[PDB]
Amino acid sequence: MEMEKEFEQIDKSGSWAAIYQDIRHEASDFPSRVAKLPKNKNRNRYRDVSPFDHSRIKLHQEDNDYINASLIKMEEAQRSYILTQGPLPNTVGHFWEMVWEQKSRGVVMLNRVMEKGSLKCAQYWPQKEEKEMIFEDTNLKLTLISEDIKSYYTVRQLELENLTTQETREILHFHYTTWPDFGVPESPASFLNFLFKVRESGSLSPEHGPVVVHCSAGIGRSGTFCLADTCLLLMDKRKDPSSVDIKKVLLEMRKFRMGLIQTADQLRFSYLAVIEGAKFIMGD
Ligand SMILES: O=C1NC[C@H]2CCN(C(=O)OCc3ccccc3)CC[C@H]12
Repeated sequence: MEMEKEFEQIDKSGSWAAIYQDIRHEASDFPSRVAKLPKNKNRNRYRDVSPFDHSRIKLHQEDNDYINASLIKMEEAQRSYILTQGPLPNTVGHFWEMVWEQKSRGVVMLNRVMEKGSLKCAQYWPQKEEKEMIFEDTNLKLTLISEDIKSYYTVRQLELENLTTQETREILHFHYTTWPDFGVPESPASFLNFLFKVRESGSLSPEHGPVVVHCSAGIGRSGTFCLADTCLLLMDKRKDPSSVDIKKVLLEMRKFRMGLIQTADQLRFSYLAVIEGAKFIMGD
């Protein structure tokens, strides 16, 4: 059923809360035993948001391999994402170790360091060229190379150096800075242009490791980003784009990380985003 007609039917009936609860009821439940070990308590921002054991990213070290991050592998779309929590003061070194070990080109950040007057993640990248950051626990150096500040987002070029081998790589930081404190954006136009700019960079392409995506918990905004990306890609691949079922794609993605899409308003925004994105590719 053409998802726009499905959209108008749920709007006119006001049944977004009912649709969302049905997804919550059908979603996969897999064990998260490593996340709940006592040694990992200070590695988790939220007690109720944990990676499944089968899809968790493992750090390459014998001491403690744990990070709150999941590999979302979308087989038909041929896209992979790592979804992770905003880094904590004691996990910033782990975060950059993961970027290095997974060969990621891009980091997508969908939150502000401070929102609603509280800290939603650590200040994990350098703010000035001449003040680099050293992570002694993982033996990495991070330098700001350049910064481009636009009205709805900021792009930064970073250099990550493995101090063990003296290899260096360029990482692109894509920072969406205007997600409102309450609810979701009124129009999806600035969000869709942000995805297109991430795509344009090469960060989502198969010649690199998976893109690293985060918000505060790594399920809400983060879920919206990868759901919209994957749905639009399937519409360009499938003989009949009308066959793309956003609820079925969300359930597939929830096999790899719990809780993706946190509210019925986030669900409606994802639809809205996918509906408006299809008109620029297929319509005019
Ligand atoms: O701001 C803009 N004006 C022209 C547009 C050209 C590329 N854009 C696009 O394809 O539209 C939505 C979308 C984004 C990703 C995938 C499918 C559809 C992003 C917005 C751009």
